[PDB]
Amino acid sequence: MLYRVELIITNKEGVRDPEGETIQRYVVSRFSDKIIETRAGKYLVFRVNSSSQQEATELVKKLADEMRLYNPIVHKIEIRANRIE
Amino acid sequence: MLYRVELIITNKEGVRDPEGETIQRYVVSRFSDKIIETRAGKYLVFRVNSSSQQEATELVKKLADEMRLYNPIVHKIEIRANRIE
Repeated sequence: MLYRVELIITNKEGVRDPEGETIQRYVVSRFSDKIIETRAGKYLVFRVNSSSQQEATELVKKLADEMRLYNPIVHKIEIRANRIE
Repeated sequence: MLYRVELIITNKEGVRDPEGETIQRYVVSRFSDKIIETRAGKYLVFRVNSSSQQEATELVKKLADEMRLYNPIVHKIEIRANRIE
């Protein structure tokens, strides 16, 4: 089975996000006062050979942990997956 | 009426993605041969006041275009929205 696994890495709610803060202040706020907040993060999407959706998702979380794609104390992650082909 | 609008910006399929290429080569490939590809992008999430889901998403689309959050000739964008509160 081939899975498309998405990994979204963002800052925890209580940790300052300089990119989102800056974009909101100098770009978004000027464009529209209907957009009240901007949070920024990293998006990584993987193609994964696996035996199940669980195996694919857990594999990516392990990657994120072991290979330090994020810092558990300041960042939070979200993993979404879907079978493809 | 509040909407959570996600904006994912990635490179078009035919345009080199240096981050994805590099992560795959030096980090992912080393971690697991079951992860065959990595594509990288930016993730931005906005909280938007709007009268409809359409108004909220088109507004973020306009933001992305007018304020140059991406280059349409080399980047692709995906917008997802969900009502909150």
